[PDB]
Amino acid sequence: GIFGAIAGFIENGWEGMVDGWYGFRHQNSEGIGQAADLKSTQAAINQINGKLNRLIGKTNEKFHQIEKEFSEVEGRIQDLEKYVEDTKIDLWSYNAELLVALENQHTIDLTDSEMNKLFERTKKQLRENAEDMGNGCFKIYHKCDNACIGSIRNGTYDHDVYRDEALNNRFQI
Amino acid sequence: GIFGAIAGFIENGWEGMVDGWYGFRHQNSEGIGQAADLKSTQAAINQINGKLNRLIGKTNEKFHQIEKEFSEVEGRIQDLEKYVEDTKIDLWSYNAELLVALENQHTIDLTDSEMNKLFERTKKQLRENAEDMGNGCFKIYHKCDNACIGSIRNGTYDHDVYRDEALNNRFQI
Amino acid sequence: GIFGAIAGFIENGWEGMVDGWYGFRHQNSEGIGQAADLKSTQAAINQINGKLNRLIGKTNEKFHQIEKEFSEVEGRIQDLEKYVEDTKIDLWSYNAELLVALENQHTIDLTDSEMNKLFERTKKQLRENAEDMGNGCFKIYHKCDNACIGSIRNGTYDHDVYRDEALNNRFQI
Amino acid sequence: ASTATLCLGHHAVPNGTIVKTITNDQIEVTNATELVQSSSTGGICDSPHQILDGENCTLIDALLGDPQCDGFQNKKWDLFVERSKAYSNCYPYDVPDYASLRSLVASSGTLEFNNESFNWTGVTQNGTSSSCKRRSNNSFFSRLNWLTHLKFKYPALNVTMPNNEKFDKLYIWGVHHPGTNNDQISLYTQASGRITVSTKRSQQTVIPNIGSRPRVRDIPSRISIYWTIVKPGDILLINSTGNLIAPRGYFKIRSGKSSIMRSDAPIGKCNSECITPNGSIPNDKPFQNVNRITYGACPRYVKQNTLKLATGMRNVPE
Amino acid sequence: ASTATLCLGHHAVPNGTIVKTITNDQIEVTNATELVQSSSTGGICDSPHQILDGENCTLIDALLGDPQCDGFQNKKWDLFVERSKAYSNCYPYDVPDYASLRSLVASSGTLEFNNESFNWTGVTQNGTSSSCKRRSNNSFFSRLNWLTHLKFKYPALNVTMPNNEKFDKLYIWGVHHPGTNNDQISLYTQASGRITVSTKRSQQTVIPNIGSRPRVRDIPSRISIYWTIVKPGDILLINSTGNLIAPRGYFKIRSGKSSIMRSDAPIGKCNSECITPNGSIPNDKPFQNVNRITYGACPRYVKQNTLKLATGMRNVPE
Amino acid sequence: ASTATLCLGHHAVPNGTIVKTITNDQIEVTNATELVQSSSTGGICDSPHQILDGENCTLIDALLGDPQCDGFQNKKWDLFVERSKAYSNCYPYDVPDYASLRSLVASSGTLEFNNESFNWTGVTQNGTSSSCKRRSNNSFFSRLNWLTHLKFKYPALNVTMPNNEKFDKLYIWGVHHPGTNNDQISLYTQASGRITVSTKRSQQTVIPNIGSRPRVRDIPSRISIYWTIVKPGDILLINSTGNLIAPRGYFKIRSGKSSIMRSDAPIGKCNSECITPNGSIPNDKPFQNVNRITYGACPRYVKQNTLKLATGMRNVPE
Ligand SMILES: *[C@@H]1O[C@H](CO)[C@@H](O[C@@H]2O[C@H](CO)[C@@H](O[C@@H]3O[C@H](CO)[C@@H](O)[C@H](O)[C@@H]3O)[C@H](O)[C@H]2NC(C)=O)[C@H](O)[C@H]1NC(C)=O
Ligand SMILES: *[C@@H]1O[C@H](CO)[C@@H](O[C@@H]2O[C@H](CO)[C@@H](O[C@@H]3O[C@H](CO)[C@@H](O)[C@H](O)[C@@H]3O)[C@H](O)[C@H]2NC(C)=O)[C@H](O)[C@H]1NC(C)=O
Ligand SMILES: *[C@@H]1O[C@H](CO)[C@@H](O[C@@H]2O[C@H](CO)[C@@H](O[C@@H]3O[C@H](CO)[C@@H](O)[C@H](O)[C@@H]3O)[C@H](O)[C@H]2NC(C)=O)[C@H](O)[C@H]1NC(C)=O
Ligand SMILES: *[C@@H]1O[C@H](CO)[C@@H](O[C@@H]2O[C@H](CO)[C@@H](O)[C@H](O)[C@H]2NC(C)=O)[C@H](O)[C@H]1NC(C)=O
Ligand SMILES: *[C@@H]1O[C@H](CO)[C@@H](O[C@@H]2O[C@H](CO)[C@@H](O)[C@H](O)[C@H]2NC(C)=O)[C@H](O)[C@H]1NC(C)=O
Ligand SMILES: *[C@@H]1O[C@H](CO)[C@@H](O[C@@H]2O[C@H](CO)[C@@H](O)[C@H](O)[C@H]2NC(C)=O)[C@H](O)[C@H]1NC(C)=O
Ligand SMILES: *[C@@H]1O[C@H](CO)[C@@H](O[C@@H]2O[C@H](CO)[C@@H](O)[C@H](O)[C@H]2NC(C)=O)[C@H](O)[C@H]1NC(C)=O
Ligand SMILES: *[C@@H]1O[C@H](CO)[C@@H](O[C@@H]2O[C@H](CO)[C@@H](O)[C@H](O)[C@H]2NC(C)=O)[C@H](O)[C@H]1NC(C)=O
Ligand SMILES: *[C@@H]1O[C@H](CO)[C@@H](O[C@@H]2O[C@H](CO)[C@@H](O)[C@H](O)[C@H]2NC(C)=O)[C@H](O)[C@H]1NC(C)=O
Ligand SMILES: *[C@@H]1O[C@H](CO)[C@@H](O[C@@H]2O[C@H](CO)[C@@H](O)[C@H](O)[C@H]2NC(C)=O)[C@H](O)[C@H]1NC(C)=O
Ligand SMILES: *[C@@H]1O[C@H](CO)[C@@H](O[C@@H]2O[C@H](CO)[C@@H](O)[C@H](O)[C@H]2NC(C)=O)[C@H](O)[C@H]1NC(C)=O
Ligand SMILES: *[C@@H]1O[C@H](CO)[C@@H](O[C@@H]2O[C@H](CO)[C@@H](O)[C@H](O)[C@H]2NC(C)=O)[C@H](O)[C@H]1NC(C)=O
Ligand SMILES: *[C@@H]1O[C@H](CO)[C@@H](O)[C@H](O)[C@H]1NC(C)=O
Ligand SMILES: *[C@@H]1O[C@H](CO)[C@@H](O)[C@H](O)[C@H]1NC(C)=O
Ligand SMILES: *[C@@H]1O[C@H](CO)[C@@H](O)[C@H](O)[C@H]1NC(C)=O
Ligand SMILES: *[C@@H]1O[C@H](CO)[C@@H](O)[C@H](O)[C@H]1NC(C)=O
Ligand SMILES: *[C@@H]1O[C@H](CO)[C@@H](O)[C@H](O)[C@H]1NC(C)=O
Ligand SMILES: *[C@@H]1O[C@H](CO)[C@@H](O)[C@H](O)[C@H]1NC(C)=O
Ligand SMILES: *[C@@H]1O[C@H](CO)[C@@H](O)[C@H](O)[C@H]1NC(C)=O
Ligand SMILES: *[C@@H]1O[C@H](CO)[C@@H](O)[C@H](O)[C@H]1NC(C)=O
Ligand SMILES: *[C@@H]1O[C@H](CO)[C@@H](O)[C@H](O)[C@H]1NC(C)=O
Ligand SMILES: *[C@@H]1O[C@H](CO)[C@@H](O)[C@H](O)[C@H]1NC(C)=O
Ligand SMILES: *[C@@H]1O[C@H](CO)[C@@H](O)[C@H](O)[C@H]1NC(C)=O
Ligand SMILES: *[C@@H]1O[C@H](CO)[C@@H](O)[C@H](O)[C@H]1NC(C)=O
Repeated sequence: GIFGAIAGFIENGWEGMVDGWYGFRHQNSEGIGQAADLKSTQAAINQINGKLNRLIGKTNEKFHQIEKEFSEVEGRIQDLEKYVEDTKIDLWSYNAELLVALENQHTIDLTDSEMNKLFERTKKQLRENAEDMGNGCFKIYHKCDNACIGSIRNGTYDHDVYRDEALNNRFQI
Repeated sequence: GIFGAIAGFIENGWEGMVDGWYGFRHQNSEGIGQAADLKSTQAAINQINGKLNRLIGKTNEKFHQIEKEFSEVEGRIQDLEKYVEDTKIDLWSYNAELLVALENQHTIDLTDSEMNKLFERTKKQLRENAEDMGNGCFKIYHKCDNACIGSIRNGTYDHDVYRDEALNNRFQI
Repeated sequence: GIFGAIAGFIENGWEGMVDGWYGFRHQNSEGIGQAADLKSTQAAINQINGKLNRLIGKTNEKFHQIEKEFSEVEGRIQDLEKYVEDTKIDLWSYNAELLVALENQHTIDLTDSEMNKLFERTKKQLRENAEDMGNGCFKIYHKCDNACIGSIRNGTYDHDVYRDEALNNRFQI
Repeated sequence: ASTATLCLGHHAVPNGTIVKTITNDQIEVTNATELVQSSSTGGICDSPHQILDGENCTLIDALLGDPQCDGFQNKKWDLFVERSKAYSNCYPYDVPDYASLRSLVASSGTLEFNNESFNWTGVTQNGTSSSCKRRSNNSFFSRLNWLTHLKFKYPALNVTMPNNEKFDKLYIWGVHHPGTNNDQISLYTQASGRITVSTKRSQQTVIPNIGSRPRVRDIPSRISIYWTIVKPGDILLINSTGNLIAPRGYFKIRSGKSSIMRSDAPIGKCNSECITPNGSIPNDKPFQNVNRITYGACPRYVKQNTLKLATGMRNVPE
Repeated sequence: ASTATLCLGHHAVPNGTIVKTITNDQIEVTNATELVQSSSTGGICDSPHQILDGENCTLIDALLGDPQCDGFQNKKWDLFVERSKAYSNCYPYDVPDYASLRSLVASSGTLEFNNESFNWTGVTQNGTSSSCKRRSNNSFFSRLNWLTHLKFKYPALNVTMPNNEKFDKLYIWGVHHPGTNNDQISLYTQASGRITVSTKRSQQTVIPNIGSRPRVRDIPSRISIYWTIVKPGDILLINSTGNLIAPRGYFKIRSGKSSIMRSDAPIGKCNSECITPNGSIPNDKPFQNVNRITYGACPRYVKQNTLKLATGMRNVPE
Repeated sequence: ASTATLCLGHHAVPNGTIVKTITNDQIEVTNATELVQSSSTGGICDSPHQILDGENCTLIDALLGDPQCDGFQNKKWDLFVERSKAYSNCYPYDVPDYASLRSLVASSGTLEFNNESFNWTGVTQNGTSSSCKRRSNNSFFSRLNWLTHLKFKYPALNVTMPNNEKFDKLYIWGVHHPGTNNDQISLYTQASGRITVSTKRSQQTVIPNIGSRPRVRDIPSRISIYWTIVKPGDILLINSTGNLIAPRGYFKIRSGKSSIMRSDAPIGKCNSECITPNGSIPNDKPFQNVNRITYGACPRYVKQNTLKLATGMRNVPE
């Protein structure tokens, strides 16, 4: 990915996560838990469904055309009919090959982007109360019970409440 | 956008900003003001003009071609002429549809990128004298008169001048 | 570039760097040195080689086709043969022009991305022991001998060893 | 000095799929979907298109009136399906520009035939032959009239038929090429003379060529089929001295979505909008590798047999 | 403990535009520009291309010399514009492969005609007819010579004409098909005999077919037009015994950017490089939905009537 | 209070290359590679395709048996190379639909000829002419048989030849057009009569047209070449009364990758898969600007003469 999160500083994915595409794992005094993020998951899904709508279900009506198989040798005219159809098929085959390659590159990039957006979202929430460990994990420098983890997950974590506790633990000798 | 700034952590645009595409709003002891950033605005405009130059003004000279409307039934030869032209039109129609879709996706991504570059530019300027609030706004932890805001806008803000004042306000209990 | 590193906050490239595409320059008490980063260099090269494999070496076998040069005036049938070939050539010429433009835009973006990934990688390594100066350079707030620089270059730098020394130098009045 | 940890991450699956990108010919993602339709159900669906199974008959045989194709009279169709088993079982014939006549009839999509009382005075009508039996009795093409002498005389025919209608008229006629000199004279009492079918806007003249051809169904003679389109306000003028296989009327010409296809797939009572010679195929996918020949709302033919579109992120196992 | 705030942002507008992307069929941006030209001014511009309005004349009628098309003699053109009102007002004629002759003349782009003194000894020249009046007096095609007997005799013509020039010669000639036997003999004193126009590199033989066709402008006869191209060092050999509509010269053949178009749009005194049958259209945009038929520097035809190219960022109101 | 500095960066080069992108027509990168092949080595490589240099002979001349093309008998080829210097040095001839015969023979890729003992009783065989000399003695096309009278008589020929083989037979035959009446009668003792070559599935009748054409190699007469394909179980029926240039056998018809090309480039002992009329070109690149005419595994022709693909990052000097 062009953002370096998926197959990058995120070492690997979570097969135990089945309720979403992106999410949070945490460890605190109350244990170790996992929860999915709905907004980022839905952002990636909607973009991919947008791709499919353009490509799926839309076909073209053709009725009377030219002949494309021949049982007799005719020469000039037949050569042109075969050439026209061969030319057509090669151009459409090229379009199909390029389309899938471009779409797949973009799909991999956009799912990597949603991972990075969630990471950035969370980093800004924590302000000065946490530090990035470099592998997609944050060390939070204050007591973080389950309700406090929940507040980070749905964007209601108030950093001022723990700032004094956190700065003391970060800048201790 | 793939960077999550426009229609992302920037909640909405400014209709009151008419002198540029990107800019700064500030609040200090002297009031509340708005000013446009010229470099980022010009970077996006030049890229879009580059797209237009490739697409606008460049057409193809064709003179004598084949017939494309017929008043009599002729059969085989006419079927091939209609097929050739129908094949041509469908391939060009496909090219036009894909071109606009790709160009528009790229244009939305590149204007989101310029927003993020300006945000990153400004973040690095402020060093340890400011904190990112998460919605594209910085809390600056020192007195910032209009001339000091101006220095940030054209890249001459000297962070060492206010560092002592700023660190004291950031790390106060 | 869409990440603003190359031809962005990195002011210019290094012609003296011949052993890699990306790398590190440093200054410490022992002098000033330069070394290339192998992982980021290899990531960009492999992606570009991937592009070339798709485009190079893969051609199409065509044998008996239509005539494309004529020594006599024939009229209707000849007009169709010229038109078919002219139509074909224009569509392939369009494909070639769009392919190179798209590939080159992507190549410039992906090499800018690898520069940004290395910058992000290094920023996270240093944690609270360094500050981003804004031009791709980090001010490291502790004594950094050659072996310590080496540890940063191959991802074994232990930030806890120098944290106390670094925080004292960063937050001194 | 208590702390906590918060790790952000993404999902992964144990059964990923390989896809192609711009920079990688083999990269695994969590899920993908196939864009090339590569399989056919096997049979042609009789809906929603009006299918006409030719069975033992080609389109031209039904047009002319081959006895085994009498059930086809006045039938319409969206798609006419010709079978490889088909064979002509009547008077031997050939069509100059056979392919074009077959095409314009197939595109018209109808065999509606109106009879017109041509004024054939001084000639015998309804000629028959043992090679074209209908109900075990000697007969001929149902839409053609083999003319012969009456009292050992065949006068110069100069007949007229105006198109005072609002539509075009398609006339199918033919020329008889007797296999021997004695046949020419016992049929038309004269040496073979040219025929001339003309209109205000066209002119066709044919010369009967007497001589033996290889026998087919025990017939050394031959018939050559021609056609003429007469537009409103125009007139059909037939000018012959013998060897004329005249028309009994005209066919209506329509413009629409009709066509013809060569196939040996059975017709079934299903519903599918796309038809190939291999049978009907789904058209949910944008491309297909089944057959370049198609009719209806079909995916576009491509040479690749598979193209996976990624519908998920890159897959990174633990 | 005083502070300040600095917010970064982007503009937005009250009147955005919907565009399509890869992932979204409806997304609003601040500004866009149309890429499909969908409207025509209405008229054809007489500049910068040399337009030739055919008015009542087809290209072939001007070529042959139909009296109402005498003003067209020796004219050039970049684009010849045929009108639907056109009609032939001379001797009834037909052209085998009419479409091809029309095409090669249109592509040549000129009607320049050089007269050549053919040696027609033993024959009468300048045949006339009441159906082709010029100045109210009976006349004929200005570029064709209707030959007839002199003293009730028509000898075998074996005439020669060499192309000792540096360019190709286009010869237009025809064959007369009298409507009755009495007309054939009173015109050429003999039974209809074949004509043969030949060169070192080609050979064309035609048989006159006597017989009545539907009358047009009170004429039951017909003329069939043929053409021959004679290259340098080659020779034109005419070998006839009657029914010959001979040439009075040859046409020059050029190679260039000329063509022909069917249209009923008026010609105006404007300047536009792209011409369609609907009229001239601007060519600033890369695509157009006006007409598949075009001449000049034109946008490429597409089936979509609109395609918006985003020229601004995504629009996000407050 | 000691510190250190760590700068991240990228390389640059003193000799960059300009490339195009979506947003920029001129942007410099560190390295690029050319995607359009624009140069030819000059010569055609005799490997890996079987090349057949026509030298002074066209494909048709070798087919018929022009004496200077006897070395070509029964040769195969992947690509037949015709030279502009070529010329016919035998009896003057023309081929209706010359282009089609040339094409189907070129696509077949072989001149293998099997002789068949046609039963020509009552006629003289092996007619000769001074215009077609072989070894300085008067001769004829090696694969055609000029038939003439024996004892001042030419009876009606009704000859048969069945295709009891497993493959198709291509028959090449012709019709003689004597230049004068006296030649027709001294050759065939009768007025010119039509020829008729027929099969169960086809029928071709030709009329000899006596008359003078411009002389070529001192010959006012002409021969017209025709061809017939006889499928298994079918029969060839020749029905003539004179003017017949009969076949001495049949050609085999194959289906494969053979073709023909017009070129004046010399053949060399090199190895290259792509052939153009300009010579062989490398096929490592995906596009080429050399010639639209190609044979073999070739890059696709495009109008651009250069297209640089960036293979490095943007170049930013200090
Ligand atoms: C030209 O020659 C061919 C053969 O060389 C003649 O065609 C043949 O005409 C005879 C009649 O004498 C046919 O013989 C009959 O054939 C059937 C087989 O279907 C057989 O069962 C009968 O008992 C009888 O022998 C022969 O089949 C037929 N073959 C053809 C037409 O291919 C032809 O008649 C000659 N032309 C002229 C004008 O004489
Ligand atoms: C073959 O039959 C057709 C008609 O069945 C004949 O054509 C007709 O020839 C007559 C002359 O006796 C024309 O009659 C005249 O027609 C005009 C109408 O334009 C009318 O005003 C006159 O008073 C007179 O009645 C008739 O129009 C014409 N129609 C055509 C040619 O379509 C034809 O002559 C016959 N052929 C032969 C060789 O006899
Ligand atoms: C129709 O007229 C043409 C010429 O107007 C005749 O063709 C010519 O026939 C004569 C024989 O009397 C040829 O003359 C000879 O020509 C050669 C030149 O190649 C010359 O060296 C001899 O000494 C002699 O003069 C002449 O070349 C030839 N030209 C052609 C055929 O183009 C033709 O014979 C006439 N047709 C009939 C049926 O009479
Ligand atoms: C892989 O992605 C495709 C496309 O989004 C999914 O295919 C859909 O499956 C659902 C059932 O959940 C159907 O409603 C749709 O009609 C299917 N669409 C297509 C194009 O097949 C598919 O379910 C996904 N597969 C997995 C295992 O997640
Ligand atoms: C077309 O019809 C006309 C008239 O019916 C034919 O002309 C007559 O032909 C007979 C027999 O050939 C002659 O004896 C008469 O002298 C002709 N009559 C008239 C009134 O001219 C003519 O032959 C027919 N044409 C063809 C090609 O069959
Ligand atoms: C559909 O039928 C066509 C035949 O009309 C098949 O395409 C041919 O496959 C046969 C072998 O079965 C080959 O002999 C031909 O050369 C093929 N022709 C082409 C153009 O590929 C096709 O394979 C059938 N497809 C399916 C899915 O059954
Ligand atoms: C929307 O963007 C287009 C393209 O940049 C602008 O169109 C140009 O308008 C200017 C006038 O300011 C002209 O000089 C150009 O010739 C126009 N080009 C095209 C292609 O139309 C347009 O002005 C923009 N619209 C708004 C409202 O900002
Ligand atoms: C071509 O021209 C030649 C000579 O002018 C014609 O041959 C003469 O024809 C007349 C009338 O038919 C005969 O009586 C003479 O016997 C022929 N003369 C010579 C010198 O042979 C010939 O008929 C013309 N061909 C055509 C098709 O009109
Ligand atoms: C330009 O003229 C063409 C006719 O040549 C128009 O295209 C036709 O529109 C008519 C109705 O006005 C239909 O009957 C035809 O079936 C249409 N043909 C095609 C190919 O679309 C066209 O609409 C005109 N365009 C404009 C902008 O006036
Ligand atoms: C520019 O990039 C191209 C493509 O990667 C390099 O071209 C290759 O050069 C090597 C030699 O080092 C050969 O092994 C390859 O066969 C070449 N490929 C092509 C397509 O030319 C090229 O070396 C690079 N140039 C520079 C100066 O670095
Ligand atoms: C085809 O062959 C048949 C028989 O060989 C020819 O018919 C004979 O022709 C001669 C000369 O023309 C006549 O005198 C005889 O009366 C015919 N014999 C029979 C048995 O009918 C016929 O002419 C040939 N056809 C062509 C076009 O050459
Ligand atoms: C290859 O040969 C062709 C000729 O067959 C050249 O293309 C022509 O170039 C000549 C001038 O040398 C022009 O007169 C033609 O009009 C050109 N034709 C086309 C279609 O471009 C071509 O330039 C040659 N290429 C090379 C690389 O030698
Ligand atoms: C976020 O989650 C907490 C539970 O930890 C809940 O109390 C709060 O209402 C949620 N915020 C919402 C719904 O806005
Ligand atoms: C930046 O703006 C200030 C005004 O606040 C001005 O004094 C200074 O010169 C500017 N910097 C430049 C022009 O480089
Ligand atoms: C990183 O480099 C140092 C040298 O500065 C070396 O001692 C260490 O082993 C390296 N790390 C590896 C090889 O993992
Ligand atoms: C088709 O012909 C075969 C024999 O050729 C016959 O058995 C079958 O009944 C025929 N079918 C129809 C519908 O006439
Ligand atoms: C049929 O045409 C002939 C012309 O020969 C005419 O005499 C006769 O009256 C016509 N018959 C009818 C019933 O009109
Ligand atoms: C020919 O048959 C039709 C019906 O098949 C009949 O109406 C007509 O009277 C018949 N003609 C003769 C001359 O028997
Ligand atoms: C064209 O013909 C009409 C009648 O058909 C006539 O009124 C008009 O004047 C003619 N125009 C020219 C230019 O001859
Ligand atoms: C015209 O040709 C004839 C051939 O029949 C010839 O006799 C006569 O002299 C020629 N006339 C001229 C003026 O050359
Ligand atoms: C035929 O007319 C042309 C001019 O129209 C004239 O030069 C020539 O002398 C005329 N011929 C006769 C035989 O009157
Ligand atoms: C080809 O013809 C020329 C003269 O036209 C002759 O010099 C040369 O030897 C001939 N080449 C062959 C291979 O017959
Ligand atoms: C050749 O054909 C004739 C037919 O006229 C026949 O009489 C003769 O026997 C045949 N010759 C041979 C050798 O079969
Ligand atoms: C004709 O020539 C061939 C060989 O060239 C020979 O076998 C045959 O006997 C010859 N025929 C005659 C009648 O001389």
